[PDB]
Amino acid sequence: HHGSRELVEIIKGIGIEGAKEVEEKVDRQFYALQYLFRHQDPEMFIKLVIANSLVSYQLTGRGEDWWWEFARYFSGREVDSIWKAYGEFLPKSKNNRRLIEAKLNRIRKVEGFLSTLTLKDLEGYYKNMKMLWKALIKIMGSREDSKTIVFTVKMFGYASRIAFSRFIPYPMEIPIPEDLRIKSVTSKLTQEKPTKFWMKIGQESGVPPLHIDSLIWPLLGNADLTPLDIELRNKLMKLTELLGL
Amino acid sequence: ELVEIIKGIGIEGAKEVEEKVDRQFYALQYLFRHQDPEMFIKLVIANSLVSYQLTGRGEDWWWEFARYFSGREVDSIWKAYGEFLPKSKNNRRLIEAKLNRIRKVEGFLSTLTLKDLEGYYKNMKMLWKALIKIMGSREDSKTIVFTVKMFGYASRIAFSRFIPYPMEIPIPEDLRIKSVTSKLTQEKPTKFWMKIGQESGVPPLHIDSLIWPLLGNADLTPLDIELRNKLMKLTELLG
Repeated sequence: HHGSRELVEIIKGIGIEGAKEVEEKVDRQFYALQYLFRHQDPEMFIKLVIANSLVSYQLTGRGEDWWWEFARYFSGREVDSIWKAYGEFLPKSKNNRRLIEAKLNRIRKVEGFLSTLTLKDLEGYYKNMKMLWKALIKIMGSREDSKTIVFTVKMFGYASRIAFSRFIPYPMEIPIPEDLRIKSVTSKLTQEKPTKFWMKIGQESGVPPLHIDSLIWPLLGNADLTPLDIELRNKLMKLTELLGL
Repeated sequence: ELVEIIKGIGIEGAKEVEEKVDRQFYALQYLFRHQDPEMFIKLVIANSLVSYQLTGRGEDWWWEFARYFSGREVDSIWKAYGEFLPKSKNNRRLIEAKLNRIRKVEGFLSTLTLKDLEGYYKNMKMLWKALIKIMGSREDSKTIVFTVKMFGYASRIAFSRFIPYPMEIPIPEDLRIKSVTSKLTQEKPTKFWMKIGQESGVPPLHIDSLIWPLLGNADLTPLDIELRNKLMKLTELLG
């Protein structure tokens, strides 16, 4: 379990400020959320993003397509029960129609928690994201490093920065979302568990693993980096090389 | 046939293209979150008025603008551009003339409050005429009509309300649009597309939004299936 001086260095060179640029100018899920926010109540918008995140696994389509499908469905839609809306949404969806019973059960669980929260409580959770993290681990009964829990924090942070008009960095303590592709890329580097491997990279670089996640994913896909400054693009090309793609 | 497809997409389809796919709209949504509303709109007007004879792609230019003004205090827009353009990647050409144009519009903008801007959003033909007057341009100037178009974007974001562009404002007529139009007609794009608009009920500045994603092999995956299907038939017709 060797570390990586070169990954630390490039990620440090990019910085949280670089990850923020990628998140807001490249990440297509962010843009889907920007659209829904313009067509939804702010409080409901944030809660829907939490609920959606909790069922964004074993999809029947591309993740980006799924988040756009969510954004179109809830745009201009009055939601009373989040649980009842997903009951109608998922079975008729293109991109998420497997394991609907299990996923609806998950939304049922979180729905209680969310019913207790005001918009000010959510602004509170944005200002203190480890608290949300811990509260989601509680209500869902999942591991600290559960890919779906940490992804839900990440997406909550996207929604909040849109809704609350300010950027707050993710906590260093929240691990990277370890889905199959992140395991795959990481395994080319090490046999160490990705969440542990990338926590150390994050700690040493000063860039939280949830912001590191934002740097990696465009490089795994088909990203348009032209919104970014030449210096940032150059660093991302170096990162691409160091990851072996 | 072109009329029928465009009528089918409609202003509402144009709106979704603008708001989900258009890369300038994306850039402005970014800048809006990092500026105060009144300065945001004013910056967009001034920028548009110097968005000609670029030294890069238009979309790259709008991102470069967004990046430059993100979180930036602006005391004089004219002063800010005197710093910005000479060091720019994508607009390092005809800087003296462009700075002169910003000097001219800055005087007009300085008179305007956020409420005055919202009134120009409600009367976009008044803004068009106003900019032709202060800038000394043509009615079918690409740069002037595209300035009203981007002002519309900025205003939609800042005021959270949609008002369709006026039917009278012509399409921005550059070399790319002349290429497309010449496969369809010999008439001047500005005239042809005005007629296409009256007949389809879709103002020409909204029609502009339909063509460019198609020109540029844009990703239409954000859009509803039915709209994406209408756009693919448009792509065939236009070639």
